[PDB]
Amino acid sequence: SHMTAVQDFVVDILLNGARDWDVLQTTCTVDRKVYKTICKRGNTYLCFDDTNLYAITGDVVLKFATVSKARAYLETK
Repeated sequence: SHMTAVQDFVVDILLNGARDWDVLQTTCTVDRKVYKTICKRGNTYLCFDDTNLYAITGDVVLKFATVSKARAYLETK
């Protein structure tokens, strides 16, 4: 598994559409790394890598321990 949980999560924004977030296909740059956003709400950009998700709040990378964490983030701030 890898493109399993991450995948299925990402399309819930990508085709199916988020919560109150804009559905943005851009990639963000933080931590001297680039992360792929799915969706933007305000100053926040929810992004994923090979492993898990991160919220980038402006310049603030916030690694989730899961993919499903970012789903419950999308309804919570």
